[PDB]
Amino acid sequence: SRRARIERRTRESDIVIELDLDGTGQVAVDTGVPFYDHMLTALGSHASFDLTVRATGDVEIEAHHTIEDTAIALGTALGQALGDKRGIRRFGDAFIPMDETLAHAAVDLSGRPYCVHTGEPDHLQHTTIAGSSVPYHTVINRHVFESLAANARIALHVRVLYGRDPHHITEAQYKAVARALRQAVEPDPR
Amino acid sequence: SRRARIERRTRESDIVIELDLDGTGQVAVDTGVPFYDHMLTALGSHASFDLTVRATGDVEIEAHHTIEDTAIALGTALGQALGDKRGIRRFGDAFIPMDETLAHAAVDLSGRPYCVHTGEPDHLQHTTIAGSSVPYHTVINRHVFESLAANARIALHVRVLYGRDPHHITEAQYKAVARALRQAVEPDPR
Amino acid sequence: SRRARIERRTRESDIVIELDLDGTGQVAVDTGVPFYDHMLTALGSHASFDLTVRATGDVEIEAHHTIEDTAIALGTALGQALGDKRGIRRFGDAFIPMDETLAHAAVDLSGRPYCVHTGEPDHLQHTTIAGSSVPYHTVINRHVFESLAANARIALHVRVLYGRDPHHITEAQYKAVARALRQAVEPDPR
Amino acid sequence: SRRARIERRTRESDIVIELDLDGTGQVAVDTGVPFYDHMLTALGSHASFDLTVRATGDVEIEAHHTIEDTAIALGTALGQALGDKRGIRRFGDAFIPMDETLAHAAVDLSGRPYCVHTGEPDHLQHTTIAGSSVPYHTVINRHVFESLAANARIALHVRVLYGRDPHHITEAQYKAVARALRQAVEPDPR
Amino acid sequence: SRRARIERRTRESDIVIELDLDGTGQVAVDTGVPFYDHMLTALGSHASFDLTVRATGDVEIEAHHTIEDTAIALGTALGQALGDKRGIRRFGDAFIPMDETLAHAAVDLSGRPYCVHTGEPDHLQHTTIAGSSVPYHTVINRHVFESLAANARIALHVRVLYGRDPHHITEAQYKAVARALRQAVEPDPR
Amino acid sequence: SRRARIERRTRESDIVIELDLDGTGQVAVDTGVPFYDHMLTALGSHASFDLTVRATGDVEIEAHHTIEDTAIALGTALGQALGDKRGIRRFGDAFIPMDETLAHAAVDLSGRPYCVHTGEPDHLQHTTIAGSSVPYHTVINRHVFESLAANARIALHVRVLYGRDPHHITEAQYKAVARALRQAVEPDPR
Ligand SMILES: [Mn+2]
Ligand SMILES: [Mn+2]
Ligand SMILES: [Mn+2]
Ligand SMILES: [Mn+2]
Ligand SMILES: [Mn+2]
Ligand SMILES: [Mn+2]
Ligand SMILES: [Mn+2]
Ligand SMILES: [Mn+2]
Ligand SMILES: [Mn+2]
Ligand SMILES: [Mn+2]
Ligand SMILES: [Mn+2]
Ligand SMILES: [Mn+2]
Repeated sequence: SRRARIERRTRESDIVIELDLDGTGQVAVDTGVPFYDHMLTALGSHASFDLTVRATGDVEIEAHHTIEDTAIALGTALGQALGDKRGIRRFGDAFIPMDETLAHAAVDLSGRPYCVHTGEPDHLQHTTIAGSSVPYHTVINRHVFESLAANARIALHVRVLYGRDPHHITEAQYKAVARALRQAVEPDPR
Repeated sequence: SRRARIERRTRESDIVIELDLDGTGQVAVDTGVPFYDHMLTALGSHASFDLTVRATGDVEIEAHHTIEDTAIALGTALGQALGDKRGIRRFGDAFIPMDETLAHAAVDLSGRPYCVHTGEPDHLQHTTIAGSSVPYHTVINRHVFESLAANARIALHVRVLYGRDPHHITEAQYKAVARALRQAVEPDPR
Repeated sequence: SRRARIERRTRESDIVIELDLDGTGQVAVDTGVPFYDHMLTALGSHASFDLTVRATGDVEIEAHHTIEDTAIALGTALGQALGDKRGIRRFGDAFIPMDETLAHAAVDLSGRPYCVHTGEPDHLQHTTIAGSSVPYHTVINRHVFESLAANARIALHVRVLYGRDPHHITEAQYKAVARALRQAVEPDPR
Repeated sequence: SRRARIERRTRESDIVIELDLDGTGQVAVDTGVPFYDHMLTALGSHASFDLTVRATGDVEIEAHHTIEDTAIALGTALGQALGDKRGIRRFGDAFIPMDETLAHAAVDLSGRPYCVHTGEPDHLQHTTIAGSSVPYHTVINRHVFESLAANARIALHVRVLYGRDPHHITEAQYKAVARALRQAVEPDPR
Repeated sequence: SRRARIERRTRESDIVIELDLDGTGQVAVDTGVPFYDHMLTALGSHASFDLTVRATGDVEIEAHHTIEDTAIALGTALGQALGDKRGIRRFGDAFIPMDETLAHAAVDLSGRPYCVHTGEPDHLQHTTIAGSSVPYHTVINRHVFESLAANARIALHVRVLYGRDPHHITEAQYKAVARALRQAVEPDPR
Repeated sequence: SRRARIERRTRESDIVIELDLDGTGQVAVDTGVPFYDHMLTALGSHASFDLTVRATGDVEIEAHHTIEDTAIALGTALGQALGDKRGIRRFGDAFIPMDETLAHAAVDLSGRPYCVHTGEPDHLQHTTIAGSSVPYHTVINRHVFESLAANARIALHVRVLYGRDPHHITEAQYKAVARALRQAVEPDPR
C-alpha cells in the first residue's frame, strides 16, 4: 500500500532503499558499516517496517559519506511512502530505556523539516564504536537524524535524558525514533 | 452522547459554548480575538471535539476579560460533558513538537482542580502577538489553562521543554492540552 | 455633604471631575483610554464614591497627558471634598488579593503629600495593556498614584507583595488605594 | 439565615459538616485526628461560626485522606452558606501574632478559586506534630488551605512572616484564615 | 470603667501613671525627656486613652532609667486596666505611614508576654535625637516596647517596613502600637 | 492465561502472592503495613491486574523486611506470569499527575534487570508517613522498585519531575509504574 523504492547514485556512494510502512519487521541492511547496519536493523525492526538497504561507499576514506547518503535516501523513501499523509495519527513519541540510558523521540509527520537533538554527553563527540571493520563515530548520530528529518520533511526531536555507555545511548536513540515513527504512521480511527 | 451547552452572561462578556466530546473536529470559534480564535480552533480540532464558541466582550478595554470568561465557560462545558467520568481512560499525555518548540501536557480527569504551568521563557511575560485586530498577550496562557482546569475540576500539567518563537510556544501548549484531553476521554476497553 | 466639582483646562487636555465622598458606587468615567476608564471605575466603586469623569485629551500622541491630568484633577477634587478633615478616621489600609497577585495600600489623610510605590516587577516598566483603542502603559501607575497623592496632599504607600499578570497587578493596586481611601474617610466614633 | 449541611461519602472517608456563618463560636469537631480537631476548633471559634464536624476515615493508613476530605467538605459547606454573596464586605485580612510567630491571611470571597501559601520554613515539610494518637504532618497545611479555597471558590492568601515553632505556625495560620473569613462575611453598611 | 493608677518608687526614678482605656485623647505627659514626652503623647492620643504621666528620674546620668521605668509602669497600668479581658476584640493591627516611613504593629492581648521588634535600620542603634534638653537614643525603642509587652503581659510585634529619618521611624512605631492597642481593646459585638 | 502463585518463606517474613496479568482490578492486599497496602492496592488497580497479597512479618522491628520481601515475591510472580514475553508490546511509559506532583515511569520487559530512580526531593530520605499503625519510611521506595525490577528481570525507570507532598510523590510513583506495566504487557497487534 505505502511502499517506496529509492536509488541514489553519487560520486561518494551508491544506495538502494526499499521500504514498506505496513510491514512486520522484515529487515535486511548491508552498508559496509557493521554498527550502522545494527542500528538500521533496530530502526527497521522496532518501527515494524519492511526495510531492505544495499549501500556501497568509500569506506576506505571513512563511513561518514556512506552513512550520510544512506540516511538521506532512507529519509526520501520514508517521505515518499507517507504520500499525502492522509488519515494517520501524525503524532508519535516513545521513551526507550536501555539499562542506565533513557532516550526519548517525538515526531510530527505533517510538520516542516526540523530536527532538535539534545542531551547527549559531551564525551560522545569524540567516541568511537569499533569492532573488526569500519568504525562508527558517535558524532554522526546528529547528522543521521538531521538528514532523515530534512529529507522526510518531518519534525524530529530526539532527547537523551541520561546515559553513560555510547552503544546504549546510540541504540536507544535509534529505537526511540523507530517507535515514534511507528506510532505516527498508524491510521487514526477518528 | 456526551454533550454540553453553556451560556454565561456577565457584565464584562457574554459567552455561548456548545461542546460534544465524541466529535470529528467540527469547530467554529468567534470571540473577537483572532489569535485566541486560532488557538481555540486548534484546541477543538486536535482533541476531535465538536466546538462552537460565540463570545462578545469588551475588546476595547483589552482581551483579558473575554479570554478569561471564555476559558471558564469552556471548562464548565467540558466538566459537564464528562458527566460521571465512568469507564474512560482518565489519564492522557502528549508531546507536541512545533519546529524548535517541544511542549508537553498531562491530564488526570478524576483528579481535583489543579494546574501546574512550567518552562515558558521569561520573555513570554511581556510578549504580544499582534495582527490587524485585538492583540494577544502571552502572559494570559497560564490564566487560560488555570481557568479551564479549575472549572473542569481536572488536573492539568503543561510544560514547555524548550522553544523560542512565542507563536509556536503558545500553539504547541494548546495542541498538547487538546491531545492529552482527547486521549483521556476515550473509553477504556478494560 | 462632602462634594467637589473640578474643571481643569490645559493645552493638552480638558477634564471635568465630580466627586462625592459619601456615595454608593455610582460611577461614570470616560477619558478616551478604555483601560484607564476600567481602573477609575474600580477606584470609584470600591471606595463607595460617586464619581463622574469626563476627559478629552490628545490621545493621538499618547494617553500619558490625559491620564496625568485626570489624576491631578481627581486628586484636587478629593482634597477639596475632604475639606478640613475633621472627625474622620484619617488612617486606612487594605490588602487586595487578585488571583496570584497581592497588593497593599496604606493612607494617611492628614499627612503631607508623599508617595512610596514599591514591589512591582521590573517587566512592568515596558509592559503595555492594549485592546482595540489607545493602549495603557503600566509604567504610568507610579505617575498616577504620585499625582493623586501630591494633589490630594495625602500620604499614599502602595506595595505589590507578589504578582505576575500586569492587568491583575494594576487592578489590585487601584482597588487597594480605593479601599484604603474608603476606610480613611469614614467618621471616627470617638 | 446562612446555614449549610454537607454530607460527603467516599471510599476513603465519611464526613458530615454543619455550618452557620452567623454564629457565636459553638464548635464541636471530631475527625479522629486530635491536632486537626484542635485546629478546626480554632478555625470555627475565631471566625464566630457554628461548626459541627463528624468525620470517620482510614486513620490506620494515615490522616491525609480524612484531613483532605474534611477540608473539601468544609469548603463546600462554606461556599453554599455564602449563597449569592450579596451585601457582604467581601474583603478581609488578619494578622495573628502567636509568640514568636506572625501569620497573615487575606481573602476575597467573590474572587475565583485561588490559593497562595508562602513563608513557611523549609523544615515544616518534614515536621510531625505527634501526641498519643494519629499524628499530624505539617506538609498538609498547604493542602488544607488549597482544598478549602478550591471548594469554597474564594481567593485565599496565607503568609507566615516569621516563626519557629511548628505548632505556633500552624495554629496562627488557621486563626488568620478564620479571622479573615469572619471579617469578609460581615454585611456591608453601604 | 477600665481605669488604673500605678505608683512605682525605685532608687533610680519615681513614676506616677493614670490610665483610662475608654478615653478621648486627654493626655498629659511629663518625664524630663522631651522627645519621650512627645512619643508618649502620640501613644496616648492615637490610642484614644486618657493618660497622665508624672516621672522624676536621674536625667543627669541619662534618660535610660527613667524611660525604662516609665515604660514598665505604663505596661503595668495597661495590664491592670484591661482586667479580665472579657468581651474585647483582643486582636489589633495598624499600618502607620509617616512620609517615607511605613511601620506596622500587631497585638494579641490575651497572648503571653512576647515582643518581636524587626526592620529598623542598623544606623538607629547609634542615632541620637537631641534638642535643648536630655537627648533620646533610638536604641531604647526596643527596650520600651519589650518592657511594655512584658509588664502588660501581651504579644507585641512591631515592624518597620522601610524608612530613613529616625524621628519618623520612632514616631511611626509609637503610633502603630497606639492604634493596634486601640483596636484590640474595643468591645466585640459578637 | 498468564497467572502466577508465589509462596516465599524466610526467617523475617512469610509471603503469599497471587497474580493474574489479564485481570480487571480485583485487588486484596494485607501486609501489616497500612500505607504499603494502600500503595500495592493502587499498583494492582491501576495496572488492571488481579492481585492477592498475604504477608506476615516482624513489624515489631520495622516494616523494612516485610516490604522488601513482599516486593521481591511480587517481582518474582510478575516475571513468572510474563513467561516467555512473546507477542507483547514490551515497552510502556506513563505520566501520572497527582495535584502538584508529576511522576513518570518507563519499562522495558525484555530488557535486563535495571532500575534507575531519580528526581525525588532530598527531604524524602528522612520522611515518615505515619497513621495508627506501623509507619512507612519513604526512603524505602527506591528499595521497592529496585527489588521488583531485579526479581522481574525488567528495566524500570522512575522519575519524579516535581512534587512537594510525600504521600502524593509516593502514590504517583506507584501509579506510574502500574500504568507503564499495564501498557507493556498488552498484546501487540503487529
Ligand atoms: Mn556530512
Ligand atoms: Mn547493540
Ligand atoms: Mn483575570
Ligand atoms: Mn498558528
Ligand atoms: Mn508626566
Ligand atoms: Mn479588569
Ligand atoms: Mn491529597
Ligand atoms: Mn495549640
Ligand atoms: Mn535597661
Ligand atoms: Mn514628632
Ligand atoms: Mn533492605
Ligand atoms: Mn493515598
